[PDB]
Amino acid sequence: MLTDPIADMLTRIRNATRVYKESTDVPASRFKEEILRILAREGFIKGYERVDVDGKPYLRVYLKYGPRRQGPDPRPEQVIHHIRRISKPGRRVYVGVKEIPRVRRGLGIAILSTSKGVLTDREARKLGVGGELICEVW
Amino acid sequence: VKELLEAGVHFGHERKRWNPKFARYIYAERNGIHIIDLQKTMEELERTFRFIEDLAMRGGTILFVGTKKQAQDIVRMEAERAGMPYVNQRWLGGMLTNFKTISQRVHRLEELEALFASPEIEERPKKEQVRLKHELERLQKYLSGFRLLKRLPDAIFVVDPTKEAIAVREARKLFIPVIALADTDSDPDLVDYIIPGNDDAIRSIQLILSRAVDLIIQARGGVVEPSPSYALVQ
RNA sequence: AACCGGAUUAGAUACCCGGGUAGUCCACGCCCUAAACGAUGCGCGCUAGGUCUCUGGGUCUCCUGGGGGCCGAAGCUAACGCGU
RNA sequence: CGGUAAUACGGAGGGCGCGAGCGUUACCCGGAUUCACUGGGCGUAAAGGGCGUGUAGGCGGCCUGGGGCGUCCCAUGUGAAAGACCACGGCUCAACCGUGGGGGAGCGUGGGAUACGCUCAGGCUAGACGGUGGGAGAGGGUGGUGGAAUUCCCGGAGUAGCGGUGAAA
Ligand SMILES: [Mg+2]
Ligand SMILES: [Mg+2]
Ligand SMILES: [Mg+2]
Ligand SMILES: [Mg+2]
Ligand SMILES: [Mg+2]
Repeated sequence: MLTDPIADMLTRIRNATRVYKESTDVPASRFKEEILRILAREGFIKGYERVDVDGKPYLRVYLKYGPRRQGPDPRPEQVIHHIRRISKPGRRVYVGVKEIPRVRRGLGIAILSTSKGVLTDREARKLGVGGELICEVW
Repeated sequence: VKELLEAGVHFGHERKRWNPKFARYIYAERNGIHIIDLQKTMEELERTFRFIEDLAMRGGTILFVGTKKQAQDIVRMEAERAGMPYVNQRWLGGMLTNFKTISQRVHRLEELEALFASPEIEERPKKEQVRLKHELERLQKYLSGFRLLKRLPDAIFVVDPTKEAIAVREARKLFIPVIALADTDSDPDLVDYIIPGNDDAIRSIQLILSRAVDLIIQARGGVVEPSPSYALVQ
C-alpha cells in the first residue's frame, strides 16, 4: 500500500540525488512539507514547491550538489551525503531532550518531531523538548 | 562567420546508438534521427573557445587526437597549421601516463635521423639499411605529431570521444583538461569542454576543428587563409 | 524394477543383447516427498538506456499498457554475478 | 617441534619478565558485531516454508475536528546506610579509615504541549474492489470423436531366414 510515506520521501531524495537529478516529485502531505522546510532552511536542498500532477498534489523538490570536480570521476560531491529513517512504523523511536543525538560532532542534522512541532536537534534542545526522532541528515 | 554554417550540414547526427547523458543537447528525434540543438552548440562553443584563447595566449600546448576515418587527415593538417602536436593513426597505451617511456621512442627515432644524415647515409651491414630504415617507418607513421610534444600537454582536443576514450581516461588521470567535439555517441560528463556537434560529417569535423585553429594563432597574430583542408571534400 | 536367460570381464550380482512380473492406464480412496530450482517468500514506492518477443489499446515511423528473454547507467556483491 | 648439525626435547652458559613471590589447573566477563537493541545474515558459503487460501496477530493513503492512552516538558515525593565517584582530613606513606560534596534511571503525585503513534466523529479519491465494452491462452472438470504407429487374430500372396552386436549368442 505504501507503508511509510516519510521514508518513501527520504528515499526518493536519496535515489534522485545519486543520479544527480535536478528535481523530484513526491506525493504531498503536510507532515512531508514540514520535514522539507527544515531540509531547505539548513541548505541541504534549494527548496520545494507544491504542484499538481494528474489532478493530484505532489511536492516538487529541488536538490543541490557541490561543484563539478577534478580528476577521473568529475561527479560532484553531494550536499546530502546521508539521509536515514530512525523512527519507523515497525519500531518507533522517541527521545527526551536529555538524550537527543549530536549528529557528526555538530556538522549534522537530526530532524525530530515534538509537541512544539517538527524541529532540528539544536532547535529542540534549546526549546528544551524531545520527541519521535524522525531521521538524520549529514 | 558561424551561425548558419553550423546548420549547413553539421547539426544533428545518429539514432538509438545514444547516450541518455546527452539528453540536454538535443532539439528532437524527428524522422527517426537525432537532431541536435544548435543554440546550445554556440553557448558551449564560446565557453570552449574562451578556454582555448586563454590557454593559447598564455602560450600553452593543446594535443590533438583524431584517429577515425574522416578525421585522420584533417587532423595532421590543422595540427600543424597551428604548430601543435597530434596523434593520428594509433593512440598508444600510456602516451600521457607512460609518457617518459613512450618518449624514448621519439628519443631514439631522431637518433636515426642522425643516421639518414651521416657518414652512414649509404653504409652499415646492408640488411640494417632496411631493418633500421624500416624500423623508422613505424616510428614515422605514429610519432608524427607526438615528436614535437616534449612535456605533458596543457589540454587535449578529441574528435570522437567515445571512439577515443582511452585517451580521455588518461587525460583525467593527470588532470589534463579535455576538449572534445562530442555527439550522441558520447558521455558529456567526462568531456571537460564540450563542442556538442556531429562527430562524423567531414564538413562538420572541418568547419569546427579548423576554426578552433584560427584562435590558436589569432592569439598571436598572422592568421592564414581558409587553409589546406578539403582532402577530397566530395 | 524384480526375475529368467545370452554376452563381456581377472571377476561382472553392471553397463550391451533376448524375454519378463509388479508397475505404468481408468475408477474410487490413501501416502505428502523431491536438485517441489530462479537453489532468489509476498506486497508496495523509488532509481539511464538499448534489443528480440507474446498479448491488448491509440492519433498504428512508432506511442501506451500487461507478460517473456538478452545486454548492460547508478548502485550492490568475497567474487561469479544481479542490474525497472 | 623430534627420522645424527634441533634457537621448539634434556643439561650447560647467557638472556628476557616478574620478584616474596612466580608458575599451573578450574570458573566468570573480555576480545566474539561469533544471538548482531546498540550491532549480523539467507542465488552459489549455515540459511526462503513445495504452492495456495486465509484465523489470530504485526503493519496502514490524503484533509479536518474532539479526546490526551502512547510520547515530550516542569514542579514535587521516593531512590536507607555501606559501596562507586570528587574533594579535604587520620594512622610516618599507602592499604585501611573518617568528614563533606556531587549525581541517577524506574515509580507515585500536581500541572502543561498535541507534531508523531493510538482512539472517536466527519469528509476526500491517487490504494483496493465493482460496472460496461473488448481480448489471448496445452488453466481445470465431463462427455464424445479422429488419424498415424506398434502388438495380436483372420484372409491373400510368398520362401528361408529374421532379429540382434563392437563381435556375437
Ligand atoms: Mg532388458
Ligand atoms: Mg557479545
Ligand atoms: Mg520457493
Ligand atoms: Mg494471504
Ligand atoms: Mg595524609
